[PDB]
Parts: sequence; C-alpha cells; structure tokens
Amino acid sequence: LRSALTEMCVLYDVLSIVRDKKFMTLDPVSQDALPPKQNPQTLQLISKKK
Amino acid sequence: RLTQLQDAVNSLADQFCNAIGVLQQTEEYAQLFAALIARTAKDIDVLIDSLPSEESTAALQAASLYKLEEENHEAATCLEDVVYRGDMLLEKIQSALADIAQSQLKT
Amino acid sequence: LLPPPMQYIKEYTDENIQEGLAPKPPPPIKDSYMMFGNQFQCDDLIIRPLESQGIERLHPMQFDHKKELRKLNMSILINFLDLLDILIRSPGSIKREEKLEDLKLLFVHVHHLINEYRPHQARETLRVMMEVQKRQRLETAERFQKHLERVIEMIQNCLASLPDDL
Amino acid sequence: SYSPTSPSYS
Amino acid sequence: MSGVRAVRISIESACEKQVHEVGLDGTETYLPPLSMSQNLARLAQRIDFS
Amino acid sequence: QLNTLNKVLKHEKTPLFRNQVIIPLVLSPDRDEDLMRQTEGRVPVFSHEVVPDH
Amino acid sequence: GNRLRFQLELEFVQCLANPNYLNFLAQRGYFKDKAFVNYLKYLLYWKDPEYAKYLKYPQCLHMLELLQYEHFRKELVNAQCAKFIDEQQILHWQHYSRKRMRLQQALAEQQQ
Amino acid sequence: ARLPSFAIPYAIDVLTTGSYPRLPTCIRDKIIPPDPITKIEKQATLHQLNQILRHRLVTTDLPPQLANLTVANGRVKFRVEGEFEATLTVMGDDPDVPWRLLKLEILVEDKETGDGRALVHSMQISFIHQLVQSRLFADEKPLQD
Amino acid sequence: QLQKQLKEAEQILATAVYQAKEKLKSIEKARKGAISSEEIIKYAHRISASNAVCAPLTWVPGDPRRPYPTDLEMRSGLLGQMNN
Amino acid sequence: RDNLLGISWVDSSWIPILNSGSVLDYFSERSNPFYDRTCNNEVVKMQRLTLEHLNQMVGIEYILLHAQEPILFIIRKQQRQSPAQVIPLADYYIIAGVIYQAPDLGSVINSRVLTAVHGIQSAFDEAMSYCRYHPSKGYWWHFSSIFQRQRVDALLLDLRQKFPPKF
Amino acid sequence: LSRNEIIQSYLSRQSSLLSSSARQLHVLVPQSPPTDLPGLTREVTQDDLDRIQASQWPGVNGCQDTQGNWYDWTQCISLDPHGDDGRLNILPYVCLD
Repeated sequence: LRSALTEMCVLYDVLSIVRDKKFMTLDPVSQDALPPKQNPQTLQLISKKK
Repeated sequence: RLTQLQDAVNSLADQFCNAIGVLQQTEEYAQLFAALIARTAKDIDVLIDSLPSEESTAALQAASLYKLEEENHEAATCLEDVVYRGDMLLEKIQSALADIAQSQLKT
Repeated sequence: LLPPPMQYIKEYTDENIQEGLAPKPPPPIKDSYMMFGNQFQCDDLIIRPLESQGIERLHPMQFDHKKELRKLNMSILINFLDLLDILIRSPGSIKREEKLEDLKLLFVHVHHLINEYRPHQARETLRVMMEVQKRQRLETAERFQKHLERVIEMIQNCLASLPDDL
Repeated sequence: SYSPTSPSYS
Repeated sequence: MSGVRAVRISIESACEKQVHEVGLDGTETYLPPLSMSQNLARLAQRIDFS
Repeated sequence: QLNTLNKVLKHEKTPLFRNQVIIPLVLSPDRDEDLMRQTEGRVPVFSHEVVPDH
Repeated sequence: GNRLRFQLELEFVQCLANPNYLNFLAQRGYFKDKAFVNYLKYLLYWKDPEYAKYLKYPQCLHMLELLQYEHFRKELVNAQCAKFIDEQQILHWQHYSRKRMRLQQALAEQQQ
Repeated sequence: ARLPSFAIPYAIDVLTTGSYPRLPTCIRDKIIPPDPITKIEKQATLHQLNQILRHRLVTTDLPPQLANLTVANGRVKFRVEGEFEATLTVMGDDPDVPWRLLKLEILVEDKETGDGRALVHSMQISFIHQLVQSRLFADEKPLQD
Repeated sequence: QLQKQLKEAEQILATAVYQAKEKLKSIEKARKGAISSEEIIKYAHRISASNAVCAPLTWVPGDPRRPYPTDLEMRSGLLGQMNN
Repeated sequence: RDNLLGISWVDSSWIPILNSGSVLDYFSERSNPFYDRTCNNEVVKMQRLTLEHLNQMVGIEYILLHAQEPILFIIRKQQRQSPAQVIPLADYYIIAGVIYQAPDLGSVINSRVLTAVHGIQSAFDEAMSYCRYHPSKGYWWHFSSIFQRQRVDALLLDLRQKFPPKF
Repeated sequence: LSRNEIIQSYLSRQSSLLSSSARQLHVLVPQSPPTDLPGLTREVTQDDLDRIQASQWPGVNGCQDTQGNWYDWTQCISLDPHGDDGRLNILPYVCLD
C-alpha cells in the first residue's frame, strides 16, 4: 500500500508541476500513437478472462 | 612539496605564455609580469635547492629496515612483558578489593 | 549497435553456487598479460620508465639530480630568452619551431629529472616511518612503567595509613 | 554553471 | 644503487585518526574518540535486561 | 470510486493527451523553498537526477 | 580458459567499486538470487596479496566486504544510496588530498 | 604528464590487511546494523557490573532495615521480604552515573484478600517505578531515597 | 577511602593494559605484515599512476576522472563485452 | 527498437566537448536509437554545407528547441511540407549528456495508474486470503481494571506529594 | 582568448603568486663525491646508519637553512628568498599525516 501511495503521489507531483509553467512545458507535438496490430481486441479479451 | 614544485614549474612556463599573449594583444602590465616571473623563478630555484642528495635508500635502507625489524620484535616482547606485569598487579588489586567488599558485606 | 552498461559475468557464477559443494577454485595468479579495463596492464615492470624510451636524453649517467635540475632550470630560462630573440630577428625562421620543440624537451627533461630524485619520498620516508612507530611503542612502554610505579606507591601509602591508624 | 555534480554543488 | 635488494620490512597500520563522517563543502568530522574505559559501559548499554 | 472517477474523466470528450509532450525548460541546483511547499515536501530543488527519475 | 576467467573476474571486481553499477545490479534483481551471494563469497580470493597485486582500482575490496553483510544488498536499490555513497567516496578522496595541501600551505603562510 | 605522489601508506594498508581505514564509515553505520553480543560476553559484562555494584554498595550507605542484596550477575535485587522489591543498577562510570530502578514488584501478596490476582493496578506500580526512578536519577542519596 | 583509591587505580590499570592490548593487536597484524619493499613501491605506483590514490591537483565537482572505471572504459571493458 | 520511450543512449568523449553548436552533432553520432539515417541533417552531412537548406529541401529536420548552456538541450523532430510550414513529430531532451524521449502526457499517466492499482490489487488479494470470517465469531483474522484503582490512584498522588520527583 | 581586461589580468597575478609564494635562504650544499652505495662503496657502514638515525646529516636527514634553524623532512620550512614581505613556504617533504 505504501508503494502504491508513493506512485500516486509522484504522478500528482508531476501533474502539479505541469499545472504551471515553472521548470516545465506542455507543447503538443502533433503526433499519433499508431498501434500496428490487433493488440486492443486480444488484450481486452485476455484481461476480462483473467 | 613535489606537487608544489611541479605547479611552480608549470606556472613559470605559463608566465612566458601570459606575458607574450599580453604583448601581442601598458607599462605596468609588463612590469608586474616581469616581477612575478622573476619571483616564481627564484622560488623554483630555492625550492629545488631543498632537494636531497641520494643516500643509502637501500644499502643503508636495507640495513636500517632489518635493524628496525629486529628492534620492533624486541620492543614488542618488552612491552608485552610490561603488560604482563601490569595485568598481574591489576588481578592482585582486584582480588583484594573483591575480598574487602565481600568481608564488608558479610558483616 | 546499442550495447548496455556492462552486465555481471553470466559465463561463470552458475558454477560458483553449485550445490555448495565441488566449487570452482580461485583462478591461479596469471603472472603474465591480463586485460583490466581496456589497458593490458601486464606484470613485471618498473616504476619510472627510462626517458630513453620515447624521447632523447640530454643528461649523462652521472645524473646528480640536484645539479642537473638546477642546470635544466637555467637552460629553460635562457631558451625562453632565445625564443624572444627569434621573435626579434625572424619570426618565420625554422629556429622558432626548433626552439619550441627543444623548450618542451628541456621542460620534459626537468619533469623526468624531478621524477628521478623523487625516490627518498618513498623508501627513505618509510625508514623514518618505522623509526617513529618504534619510538611510539617505547614511549607507551615507559608510560606503563611509570603508571605501574605510581600505582605501587599509592598502594603502599594507603596500606601504611591503614595499620598506622590501627 | 551547474556541471553534473559528483560531489554536491558548493 | 643498481639491483635493489628488498628486505623483510614490517609497517604498522596508520590508524591514528578515522573520518567517521565526511560533510559537504569541506568540514571534516573526527567522531572516533578512541576510548575503551567508557566503551565497557557503552557495551553494557547494549546488554539486555528483560 | 477513485479509479472509476479517473477513468470516467479521462474518457469524456477531453483533449487528446497523446498529442502533448512534456519538456523541461531550466534546471538550477539552487535551493527552492517554493517547489518544496508546492509539491508538499517531496521533490525539492529541481536537480539533474529528478527529471530522468520522474 | 583460466586466463579469461581471471581477466573477467578482475574486471568485474574492479567494476563493483562503482555505486552506479551496484545500484544497476540491485535494481535488476541480481542480488536477490542465492547464486550471486555464493559468487561473491568465492570472489573473496582477491584479499590475498598475490591477487591484490593486480588490482588497479583498490577501492573495490572494502566495498566487497560490505556486500557480504546481507543487509547492504537488501538496501542500495534506491538511487539516493548510490548518490550518498559516491558523494562520500569522492569527498573523502578530494578533501583528504586538497585539504592536506591547503592546510599545510595556509599554516606555513600564516606562521610567517 | 604531472606525476602525483608515492601514495605513502595506502599501498601498505591493502597489502598488510584489507579493511580500508580511509573514506567514511557512515556507510556501515547508516546501512549495516550492529551484531549483538553472545552469552559469553553477557556473563563477562554482568560480572563487571557485579564488581561495579559491589563498589557502589560499599560506597553507598545501604539501609540497615533489611537491604537483602544479591548480585544476580546483573542486578542488586534489593528485596524487602515485607511489601517492596526493587532492582537498582548503574549504567556506567562510578562518579556521576545515575541509577536504573528497572523492577518495582510489590511483595504484599495476601491469599486471603487478593485471590488469583495481585494487590494493586500494574499502571500504578509503573507510575511509582518511574517516579522513584526519576527521584534516584538526581544522584542525591538514591539508595535511601 | 582506601577502597575508592584502589578502584581508581584499578580503572587506570585497566585503561593502560587495554591500550597495551591494542598495541599487541597491532604487533600481531604487523608480524604477518612484513613484506618486500620493492613490491610496496610497485603497488603504490600502480594504485597512484592514475587518479585513484590521490585526488588530482585540479579536480573540482565535475570530472570524467572518476574513482571507478567510468562507463566508456566499461563499454570496452572485457566484463560485458565478452559476456555479450 | 522495442520502445523508443524506454531507451537511453550516451557517450563520454562527446560529454566534455558539448556546446549549443554541437548538440545536433551529439544526437547525430549515429548508432543512437532516437535519431535516424533517414533524417535530412544526415543527408546534408553526406552532401555539403548546412544553412537555409532545411527551408529549401523540406522534410525530417531535427532542430534544437530550447537550450541551457551547461546540460539542458532539447531537440525537436519536425516534418515540413513546405517553407514556413512545420509539423512537430516528437521531442527528445538531453539531460546531463543523457538523451531521453519526452513522455506523452497520457502514455506516462496510463502506465503510472496501472502500476499503482496493480500494487493495490496485490495488497487486496493478500488481505482477502489473510481473512478467515465465519458465521460464528466476528472474523478470526488468521494467516482491564478491578475498579479498586481509585484508592490506588489516591495513594499514588499521596506518595507523589510526599516523595516529589527529582530529575 | 582576448582577455587583457585590467580585472581579468589582475586575477592572473594573484593566482600565480599564491601557488609560488637578508636572505633567510637554505645553506648551499656542494658536490657529493662519495655516495653511500656506488660512490664510496661503503654499503652497510654502521657509522652512516647511526648518523642518519640521530645525527644531523645536511641532506640525508634534513635541510640546514641559514640562521641555524634545522628543519627535518617532516617539518615545513618558512623562508623569505626575495627581499619582500611575502615568504616562500616549503611544505613537508614526507607529510606522514
């Protein structure tokens, strides 16, 4: 539980550091996460199953 | 000492470099450069004058280290004998104090 | 391509755990060539390699380090003055190039020579080191001897005061 | 300024 | 001179003072007090009671 | 509750998050008393280790 | 051959003196295996003088001893550990040298 | 090409032994916990404490009321056979170390009044214990106080 | 008073002999210690030839010269190169 | 090549010789996972001269975006359709001579939530096995005062007043 | 590489002088014709070993200096070779902690 809390806290810290422009950025480089497979369907199926 | 001597030699050589650089690049600069270079040169000389002429370092070095080993052995024996005497004395005084405390408590 | 920071030995290791029995023995003292890091670092070598290997030697075998270091200091100042003299007469003379190379050589000769009279700094200092340790042992023995005498005197005085009071 | 610090920055 | 002869030279460990802790920006710390007369009571503190 | 809420928020006509790219401007080994207050005590004095780590 | 074994073991022990490599191995989970502790116990042959004669970087030996305490390997997975140990190592090194030099020079200049 | 130093005793230390006596020890103090003493050590330390307790007792004016004391190899075991029982001990150097009460067992144990129980709440016993311990920690006349 | 004086004397003796035992321990380490001097000189030159035994003259907080084999020396180092 | 976000590439020699002018060269050292031979800076190196040629021949042009003199040097990958037309592809940031790829605001958060909740789920499964609830008993989790104490407390306060504590 | 600012140049003088630094100069030591091993072939002469341990040998065990003050290898010599307030500082040759 302590470790889970720590990961949560680290994410919150990074989000609060993006909340402002203090030592950070947010430039949206027009990209596109292209998945070259049928990963989604298989993933969903296996996940639900287990 | 030797690191200081190496740094002084390097600074003397640099002295040449900075002086010439300044020149290519007024009178007070040349005066201070010459004075500093002469001073560091004299310092290097007086530091070299403090070097040692080679002596034994082996012949005398080996003889001295052998004598030192023998004397270290004999001094270890003497000091352990002295510690033996002190331990006997402390055991005696501790037994005496314990007997006195027991006799006082038995009363 | 893209190698990582180096991994632990995988070739061996599995043998060293074994079953806690029949283990591989310490490898023998390879008294020859090895490859630590990237350098060969082979065994059987000296401490200050002679300047004869790799460069000219301007100093005779008498090598009275103290006198030759003093001469080399003089040659360097005089050679600097000559380099200034090449600048007076012809800057483009070949002598400038010869002057620069020799000036480095004279300085290198000083650097080789400083290494050359350095040896007292180890073994002779080792000699003083051992003498100092022996002197410290003698001092501790003397302190014990004096402390024991003081304790004996204290015991004697206290004992007299017991029966003297009796 | 700020070279990577093996010993801590003074 | 040439052909130095190495003899059995014994040297004692140079443990006159130890730097238990080293702080930043210099400032050396010599925590080791080199004692025993009090170290016996220090070890008696470690001794149990319960 | 918290996980369902987070997933729900992420999937309700919100901007496309894969587009944006996080870039650090300045790193100074200087003591900061404001980032220590803002992040509630963790991650003080934005050093060099902290950007590869986070 | 035994020569390659000797060379690889020498390189590995000299590399162990790096806190970065130690944290690397600790995070990657190599220390948790009971094979690596036996390999470390076997690696103790470097304490002999005939083997220590070939060690260029001697700072490793002491570190190796710590690895046998079985509490040094459970920790050190943190990066702050490598931070602190490398800090203290470089601090001891540089401060010892330069502080001896500066103390001698400053005392000689002030006493005059 | 500037050569450094002959290294003085660093080379000697590695060859003579191995325990690096350089750098910081804080590594071991902060990362490695200390190993506990074995029973042999226990008995020797408790015998040293017995001698120290003998000295402290012959110096201190033990009450003549009872003062039933046994060294018990670690504790004077000051015991009245009446209604009180205490175990005082020292922590170090004889000149100025305070005492440690440790145990505050109450001897008044009647089988006609208190059946299958003590005679007073343990919390009150611990309160009296800490009170008398803080009172003896003043190095006034703790044995009697 | 006699008992107190005796105890003080005992403490003195104890500390003195404890220090003597420390010296004896050094002597026991030293006995096994005796070795060739030339060998000591060679090992000192080996450990001191690089920036390991002595911090460099100009070594500030920012140097490739590290107390360990860096990472480029590791990349060409036998270790992982031969494990690959 | 498995995951470009999870790769870091470095080189010690180039580290001391690093300056605003040489950052592109460091990315260009080749055998660097982030950069590619296909990029036109590489084509420019193969040819001759680097000037306004990135605005003439328009395509894959890695260009420095923001720079801090000592360590921080951010690089951006652009795909140009024409002069005065820029399309940003990705951002690779170099901290302390160590190149990383800038994480997406969302891929990072997805992985982060996954690790935290996976930890919470392992803890939950373990706690459920720890539990041993039954119809009889509240839930075995396997895996006072005799009231004569008011007079004792009165006596305690009495001895407190009589024998005061001495620190 | 232009430098040459009065301030930049002035820093150079102080830094260089600090590293480097009525005679108060060490006594001149002349030729050493008999070296203990090769020159005089007097290897293991007992007088030489006795002299190094306790007697003052001008260059084997110390530096004589002028004014008569004797400085052993472990000690640091403070001397003033130039005719100025600033004094050269030879740190110890051995420096055994």
